[PDB]
Formats: sequence, structure tokens, C-alpha cells
Amino acid sequence: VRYEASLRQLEQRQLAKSVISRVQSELGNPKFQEKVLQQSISEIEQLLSK
Amino acid sequence: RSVLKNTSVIDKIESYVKQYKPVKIDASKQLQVIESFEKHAMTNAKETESLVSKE
Amino acid sequence: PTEVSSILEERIKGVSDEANTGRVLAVGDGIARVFGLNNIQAEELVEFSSGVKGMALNLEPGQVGIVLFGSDRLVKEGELVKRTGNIVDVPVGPGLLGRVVDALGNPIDGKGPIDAAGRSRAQVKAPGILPRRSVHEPVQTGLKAVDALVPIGRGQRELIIGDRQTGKTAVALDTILNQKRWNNGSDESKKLYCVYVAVGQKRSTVAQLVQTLEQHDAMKYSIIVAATASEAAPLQYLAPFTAASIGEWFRDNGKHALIVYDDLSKQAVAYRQLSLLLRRPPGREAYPGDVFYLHSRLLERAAKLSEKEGSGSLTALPVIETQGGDVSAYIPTNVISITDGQIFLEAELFYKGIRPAINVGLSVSRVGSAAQVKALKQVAGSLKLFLAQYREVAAFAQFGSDLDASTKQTLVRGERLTQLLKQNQYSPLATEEQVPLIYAGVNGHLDGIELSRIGEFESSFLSYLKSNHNELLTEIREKGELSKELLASLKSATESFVAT
Ligand SMILES: Nc1ncnc2c1ncn2[C@@H]1O[C@H](COP(=O)(O)OP(=O)(O)NP(=O)(O)O)[C@@H](O)[C@H]1O
Ligand SMILES: [Mg+2]
Repeated sequence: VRYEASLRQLEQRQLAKSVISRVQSELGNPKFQEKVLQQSISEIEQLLSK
Repeated sequence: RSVLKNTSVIDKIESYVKQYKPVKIDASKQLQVIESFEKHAMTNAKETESLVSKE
Repeated sequence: PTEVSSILEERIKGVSDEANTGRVLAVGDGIARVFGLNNIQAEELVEFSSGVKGMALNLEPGQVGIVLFGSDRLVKEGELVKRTGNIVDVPVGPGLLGRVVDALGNPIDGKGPIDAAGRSRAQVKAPGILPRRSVHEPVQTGLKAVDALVPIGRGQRELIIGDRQTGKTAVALDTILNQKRWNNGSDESKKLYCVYVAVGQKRSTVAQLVQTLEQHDAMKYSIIVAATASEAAPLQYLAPFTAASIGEWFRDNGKHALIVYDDLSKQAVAYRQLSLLLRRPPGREAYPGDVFYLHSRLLERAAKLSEKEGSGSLTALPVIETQGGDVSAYIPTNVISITDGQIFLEAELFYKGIRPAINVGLSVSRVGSAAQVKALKQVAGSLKLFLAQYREVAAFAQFGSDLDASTKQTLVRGERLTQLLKQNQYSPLATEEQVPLIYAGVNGHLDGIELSRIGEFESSFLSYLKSNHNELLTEIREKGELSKELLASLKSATESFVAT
């Protein structure tokens, strides 16, 4: 059970590290969809509180 | 059974340990103390029936 | 089960969707001065942009003074600081049982998320004059010397004080171990859950300890709360309060907890550290002015609730470390007068073979017999006073001038009584094991037996009583009170055996 738990935890940690690296690389590849979504989110939030 | 790595190994060991197995035991064939009990009563306890009773 | 990594990624997907304060002025030595945080509460929690949490303690006019829960390498001038909107608080409920948590109640064992029935604050008003009762239940430690001489009660606060390396922790531990007797049962109202607070201890030493708790299947009913040596001064200072709440849950809910504060001398060392660095001007031995208030408010939180309030108790065994036997130093003095009595352990006693090295002369329980078991009470009639008279005659013995039949008499008994209270670590005794021992000593059946042999008397006696007169042992236990005939059977039973 200790070996099965250690393997599952190692696999989850390795997968999380690979996902983190992919997310960081995508943001550095000038994302046009990220820039347009950041301006629209700010306007919607300020109109719901006023 | 669900934590072990190899398939059908805990299940097989469980079944054989819950059946029967040898143990360090004996039988009442070697009755050394039972045979001596009759002889000891017949020489020590029966001697009082004729020595102590006469006195 | 079937790609377990995919279930954790789908549940932590959408979370950050509604998160749109002060700046740091200077930071050093666990402290951060901070311009802003205008709506902040005294004693409120704040997150720094870097991650590390902190607590606001000095809301001054220009700025706020914050003690950190972390290291500070990670905090820089100008870094944005954030309001939580909460005062420091903990998870509570029986979910904590078995767990090793830090001051804020985070698992540090490795066993995953705490399940709590709710959350208390770290500082909570002690129950008033109004909702309480007399302490009348024993908290049986299974320590001969303690359970006959300084009997502790469900609800009472009882100081364990002595020098370093005297056996302070050992007394506390042996108490916890004992509760097995009742915790593996099903009668919830005879149970005693333990909370052990590690303050300023090194980690391995908390380890070495939870191991022993487990070696004794004692961990299932304990909660260790750890503020080890390396943690932030604020966590150390806080632990006892957070802990008090964890076990306040039990008291409030009809059950009985036991809180061991090991040890307050360090909590005060740390509380001194917040203050000197927050620059609050110092008291005696550089402590803050209200270092007394510090402990008083914690220790008052232990109490035995009234029937209307559920009859729950919380019982406190604080520990305090002295130097050079001096009890007249600041902190010990403070706590000594706060608690319902003390157990003094002494190094001299130790090395000449009295272990527990309890000092009968100085140890008291102010509740007294109210919390002793009736049976133990009955055969312990006068023992503690007698043991005093014994030291008396033993001091006069130093004159080495001839003794009479009265002094030699009480010397023989006191020596044997002394010896009869010695006890090995990790071996708490049932009441019915204790009772006949005490009875044999008191009524002087031990008085014609070699001193080195009283060791063997004890176990050889108990062995025989279990074997033969088990019917007594089980009555003592079930009834807790030696009826007149039971004194008879016991009287007979002892004489019998002393003639080998
Ligand atoms: N009844 C006992 N018999 C033999 N040794 C004991 C007994 N009680 C305590 N000790 C020993 O004495 C040593 C120190 O005891 P301890 O219980 O840590 O006292 P302490 O005041 O907590 N010391 P510390 O807190 O580390 O300054 C331990 O190694 C124990 O084994
Ligand atoms: Mg200790």
C-alpha cells in the first residue's frame, strides 16, 4: 500500500509540474486571446458593483 | 487484497491460514503421572489404613 | 481509482473569479511595519502578497505593527499587504483526534485534511462564575504517589513544576497513557481525551513522543498541537490558546478533555519576543508587563461545567521549568498562584531513587479528596501528613543519637511507604492495584520486610490477588468504595500473603 500510494503521488506530482511548464510557455507566446479577455473581465466586474 | 501489487495473492494466503495447520501439542497416551498416582496412593495413603489405625 | 489525477484537476479548475490593504514600510525580525490597513481589527490576520501570514498587534496612528507567522526573507518594503477580516481561529471537533497539527491547526503529520465540526477563536472568554460546578470526578493518573497524595480532578488546573530533566513531561505522559482504561470503552462520560501542546520543543522530540503514544495505542484519543523550537514566535505564543479551544470543544459538548501545556516558560519566552520587537516597553526580566495576564486567561479556560451546560470538563496540566530549584523567579511564581496546586519534582530526590521525584512536602492539590476515588481515600487516610512527620523524624535522625520505639517505628514505616510509592515510567496502575498496596503499607503489613525486597512484594502481591481474590479486586473497581466486609476480606487477604 505504501508503494502504491508513493507511485500515485509521484505520478500526480510529475503531471502537475508538466502542466505548470506548459501554462507558462503558452503565456509567453504572445497570446491575443488572453489580452482581449483581460480587458473584458475588468469592465464586467466594475458594472456589477455600481 | 486491494492493496497488494500482485493479483490473487492475498486472497490465496487468507484461505489457507483460516483452514487448519499443525501445532505443538500431544495426546494423553503417555500417562506417566496417572500410572504413578495409583501406586503412590497404594503405598503411602493405604499404609495409614493399617499403621495409623492400629496406633 | 481510474486516473486519480484527473479528479483533482477538475475540482481546482474554477476558483479565482472574485479577487479584484497596506503597503509595507519596513520589515525585520518577524515584524513588519505597514502603512494603511485602515479597517483592520486589533489581533486580525493578514496575508502578505508573498504568501506568509501575520497578525496585527499594534494599530498605531500612522501605521500597523505586524508579527509574522513565517520567515521574512520573503517580505520586502512596499510589498502589498492584505486584510483577511478574521481574528485568529482554529478548527475543532472530534476530527482532530489522532492528529498532529501546528498552531493554526494544519495537519503536519501527513494524514491529510482535518475535518472539523466548526471553528473557535484562539482567545475566548472563560466560563463565568455562573455556569460551573464543584470538581468531584477523579482524573486517575495511575501514579501511586500522585493518586494518593495530590489527587487531580476533572475540571481542575494543576501545575507540574521542577527544574530541567526532572520528569515533568513523564508525569504528564503517564497520565495520558492511563486513559486507555476508559477510552476503549463505550461510556462517553468516563472518557478523557488528551491534548498535548508542544511549545518550544524540538521536532524530533515531538516525534519521539507521538511514537510512544502509538506504541501504547494512546494516539487515537489524543491531539498533539505543535509549536516547535523553529517556528515563529507568534505561533509558539499562540498554540496554547488555539489548543485550549480544541479541547474546549470537548468540554462544551459533554465530554472531558485534558490539556497538557508543555511548557509555559517557553510561551512566555516567545511572548517576550513579540513585545520586545514590537518595541512595547519591558517588565521584569525583560518580560512584558502582563505576562501574568497571558497565562491567567488561558488557565481559567479550564473548568468543570454545570449540568445546565452539559457537565463537560476541561482539565489543565501546565508545565513549568525552573532554574536551580528557584520557584521564586517571575513566571513560576505567576503560574504557581494561578493554579489549583502543584507537583514539585526534584533532582535530588530523583538521583537517590524517588521516581516520580514528586516532592510530597511541597506538592498540593487544592481540590484534594474531592477528586480522589473513595476507596483510595479510605486507605490513604493521613498518609500525606504522616509522610511529613516521617521527614521530620528523619531530619532528627541526622543527630545519630539513639532512637526510641516510637521514632524507629515511624522511620521503618515511612521508609517503606516512600519505597512503595516508587514507580516505573510507562506503567500506570489501576485503582484496585493501587488500593491494596496502599492498604498493606498504611496498616503496617509491610513493616517487617526487607527494603530491597519491597520491589518484589508489589508485583508478587498483585499477581496473587488477581489469581485468588479477584472477586475483591473487581468489587473495589466496580464500587470504588471499600465496604466494611471488603476491608475484612482485604485485611485477611493481606495477612495471609505476608506470611508468604
Ligand atoms: N518513573 C521514572 N523512572 C525512570 N526514569 C524516569 C521516570 N520518569 C522520568 N524518567 C526519565 O528521566 C528522563 C527525563 O525525564 P522527563 O520526563 O523528560 O523530565 P522533563 O522535566 O520533561 N525533562 P525536559 O522537559 O526535557 O527538561 C527521561 O529519560 C525519563 O526516562
Ligand atoms: Mg520535558
